[PDB]
Amino acid sequence: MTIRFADKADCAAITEIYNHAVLHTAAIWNDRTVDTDNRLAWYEARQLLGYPVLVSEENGVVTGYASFGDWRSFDGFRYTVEHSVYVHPAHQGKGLGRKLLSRLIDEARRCGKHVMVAGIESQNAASIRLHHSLGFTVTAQMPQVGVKFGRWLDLTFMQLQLDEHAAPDA
Amino acid sequence: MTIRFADKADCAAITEIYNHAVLHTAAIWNDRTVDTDNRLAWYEARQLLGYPVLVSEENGVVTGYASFGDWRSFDGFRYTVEHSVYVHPAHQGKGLGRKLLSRLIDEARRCGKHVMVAGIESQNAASIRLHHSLGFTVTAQMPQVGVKFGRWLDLTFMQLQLDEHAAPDA
Repeated sequence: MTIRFADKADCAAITEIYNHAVLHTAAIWNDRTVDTDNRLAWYEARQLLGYPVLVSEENGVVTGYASFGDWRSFDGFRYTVEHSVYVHPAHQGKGLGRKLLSRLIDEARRCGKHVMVAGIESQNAASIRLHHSLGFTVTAQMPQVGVKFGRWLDLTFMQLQLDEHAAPDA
Repeated sequence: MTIRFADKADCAAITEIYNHAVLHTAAIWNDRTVDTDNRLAWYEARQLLGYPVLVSEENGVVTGYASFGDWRSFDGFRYTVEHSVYVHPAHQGKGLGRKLLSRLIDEARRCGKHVMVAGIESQNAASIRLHHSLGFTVTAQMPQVGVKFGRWLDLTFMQLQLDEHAAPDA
């Protein structure tokens, strides 16, 4: 297994993993599938922001991917990012999520980001454990803020502070 | 005092109040001022979404304004809105914030929204009290996620569930 930066050529595999998350999981709270061109667009936008898109690979097959984006739109949140880590359903129970997330955190420090936030369905105990093991702490428990598959969903935020330096000048 | 829906003609007054919040408060975590055309643009966009823009008025003067927008971008959050209520600095200690917020909540029910979220600087005890008095509860305490005026800022989320009905079908 290796983890590397994604290329344009990885976007078809990313699309499959994204669409799986969308249709068959509560790991992303979006409802419709996209095409490869859409994930290329998304990929380019991330590149434009200087944000990382990582893939895990095994025997030349993309087994997972990870990225982060801005957590919120306003200026004041510009050092807080929110991650997305998705593992292909043929490839979990192999610790790829944690390895992807660890690498992502490193990239977040290179971008000077101050906090990484994870948005986790509150009932996902496995994800909560994985995040605790990387030093994340639970800072939100928000009932019924989401909706999917005919039910209201509860959201947990967890976060990890990435440095103890001062904020930028006024 | 009255509260009414805003018009295009209220956008210059809204702009003043917005810019005050931006420059002189930690009530909004944005850093630069905008012009009236920008708030007209923002106003129209809200109208396009069917979302309310309210103003408080006294003797023909706009003393405050309130609106809500989508809390997060993803489909699954489409019944969760986040409010913004700003009172003109010549007009607080008059209970306008709470009155604006109460009216806003009513408008949120008319839009079928299921949860309203407030994002509050954690040290703003007065805002926390005002929200508790309308049935909001604290569901997030997130240190150093924001930045303004040379310091890291802590964010509190509070929320109010607006109905106890079922979610939309799958």
